[PDB]
Amino acid sequence: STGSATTTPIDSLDDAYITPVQIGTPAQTLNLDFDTGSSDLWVFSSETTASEVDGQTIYTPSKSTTAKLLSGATWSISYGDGSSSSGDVYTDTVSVGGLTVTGQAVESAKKVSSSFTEDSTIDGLLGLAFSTLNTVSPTQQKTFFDNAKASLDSPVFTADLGYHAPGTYNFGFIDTTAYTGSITYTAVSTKQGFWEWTSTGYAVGSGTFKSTSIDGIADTGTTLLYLPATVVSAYWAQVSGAKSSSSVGGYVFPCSATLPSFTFGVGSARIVIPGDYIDFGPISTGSSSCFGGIQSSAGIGINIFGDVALKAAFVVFNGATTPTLGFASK
Repeated sequence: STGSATTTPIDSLDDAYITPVQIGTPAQTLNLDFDTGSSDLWVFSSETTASEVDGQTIYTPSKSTTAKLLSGATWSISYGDGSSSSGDVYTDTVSVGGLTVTGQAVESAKKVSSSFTEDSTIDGLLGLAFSTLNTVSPTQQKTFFDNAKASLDSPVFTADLGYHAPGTYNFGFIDTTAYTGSITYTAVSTKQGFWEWTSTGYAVGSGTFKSTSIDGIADTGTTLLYLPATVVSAYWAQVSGAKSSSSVGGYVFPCSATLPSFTFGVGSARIVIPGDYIDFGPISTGSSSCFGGIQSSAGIGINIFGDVALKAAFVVFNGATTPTLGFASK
C-alpha cells in the first residue's frame, strides 16, 4: 500500500505545516502537525478541558463506531519549546492520504498548554520519530508509520515541504518526479529515538565550504534551523546589522537586508537553503527588526534540522531494518 497527503503551511511564515488525517468511523478529519521529532499521535478532543480549546477541530471518540478505550493507558509529553499536553488513549482507524491503519493509538488530550490552545490551526500532532519515544504508559504504543510499515510497498516516508506553499508527505514510495538529480543517503543513529544524522559541513552564501561534522536531527516539527553557535555566528556575520538579542531570544536582522543562502552537506552532496527561507519577518507587527531562521542550538543540547532546512530538500525517511535518511535538491 501507499499514501499521499498534501501538507499546508499554517501561516505566511511557514511556522508549521498541517496535514489532514481521517480518524474513526465515520471519518473525523483533523489537521495534524506531522512531527519527525516526536512519537505520539495526539488530538484535541471532546475530553479536552473546555477553556483550553480555542477554534480547533476535536475528535469525539463516542461518535466513532471503531473507537475503543485503551484501558488504563495515559500519556504526557513535553516538547523542546516548553509546550506540553496529556490525557488518555483510544485505539481507532486512522487514514493519511489513502493509507489506513486499524488499531492506531489515538491519544486524546485532557490538557494542553497555552501554545497549543492559542494555535487554532493545529488540531494535534502525528509523531514520526521512533516508537521508543512514545509516551503512553504502561504499554508504549507504535507510531502511525511503525504500524503501517509492514503493509507499505517500501518501508519509507518522504517529506517535501514547500516554501510559502503546500507540499507533500508520501508513505510507501519515492516519487522520482519530485526532486532533481540524485538522492544522497546518509547513516542514522536511533539511539536517542530521533532521525539523527551527521551533516558533513556548511557554507554561507557564495563562501567556501567548511568540512566539519554536525550531528543533528531531521525534525519536521521544529520551525527553524538550530546549529552550533560557531556556525550561526559565521552566518549572521555576513548580514550587516544582524545581532543576537537576549531580549528577543535569538538573532535578529534589519528587515531591509538581503539574506545570503546557507548550504549544508549531506555526504559529498550539498543542499542550498535560499536566503529568503531564513526570513521570519518582523519581531512584532510594524517592527523593522526581523527574526532569523538560523539560530543557535547552544543550550538545546542537540542540533535541529527543522523546516528551514528540510523545505530546501526532498527528504526520505527510510525505515528499513537499518534506517537511513536521504536528501535531494528539488
